[PDB]
Amino acid sequence: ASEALTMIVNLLRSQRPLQEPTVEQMRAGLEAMAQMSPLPADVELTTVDAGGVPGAWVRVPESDPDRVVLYLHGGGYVIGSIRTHRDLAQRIARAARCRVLLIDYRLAPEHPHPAAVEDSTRAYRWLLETGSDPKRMAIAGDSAGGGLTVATLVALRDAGVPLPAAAVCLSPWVDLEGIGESMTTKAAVDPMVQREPLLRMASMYLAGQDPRTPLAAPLYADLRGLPPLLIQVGTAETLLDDSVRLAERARAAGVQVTLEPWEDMIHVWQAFAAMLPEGQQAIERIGEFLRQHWQ
Repeated sequence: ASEALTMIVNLLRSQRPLQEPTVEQMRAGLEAMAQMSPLPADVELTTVDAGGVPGAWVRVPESDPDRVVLYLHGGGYVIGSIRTHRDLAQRIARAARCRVLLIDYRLAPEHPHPAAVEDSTRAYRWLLETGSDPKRMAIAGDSAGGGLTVATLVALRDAGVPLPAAAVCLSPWVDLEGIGESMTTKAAVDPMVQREPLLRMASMYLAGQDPRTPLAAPLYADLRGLPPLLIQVGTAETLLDDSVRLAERARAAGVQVTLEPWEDMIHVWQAFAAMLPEGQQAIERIGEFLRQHWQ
């Protein structure tokens, strides 16, 4: 990997964003980190009420206005915001030449599961109601947002809602128990995600519900009929086996899956695309994948 990876690893080993002592310190910590990657002047941000869920349209000069990614941010279902993920949203908008709807879905512990999935499905139905066409849509998300992407597709399918052209999962979190082999074997090389913080956030999200609740932990969901899925994951991730197990389950359910393991990459390395070449390379791949499925 690029020497830039060492700089990102050094930042994450010091900032330890998922290890802050309170939820508000975790939220403020991630907002502080996001303020480092500042928004290009050509990004247009429009706040919107997306059918009862706060959102922001993210548009760049070459955004095809009829193509839309519903973007579901990461942060363990507990942290993250429009502010933390607007840079990743504009980079995807730029690579996919589309608009991105970034939603402020309800967060735990204040709003436990299934609030996040109610909000993501509501935003998708709102896009249809306001004239977006599924054949020009996609759902994408990182980490918890990658799990929420799969859960959103399952919930939409089960409600007879037409599914989008494709979906994208960046280092998805789909096993809320952390029982993947990589949760042990990659613990030493993962500078961001470990089992204890994972379980802390799963507890807040589940509020005593079965950790194998299918819309909370889509490793246990029925994935039949989902649209083509790109899963990007780093091999230096405790969550590597979340992506491997999701790919296995989705392919067993007849889903078109592209599993892309990026050698030595860390959790949601795409977020560091300003400084990390593999981050921008991976976002270009997201854009290529989406444009291919919108052809």
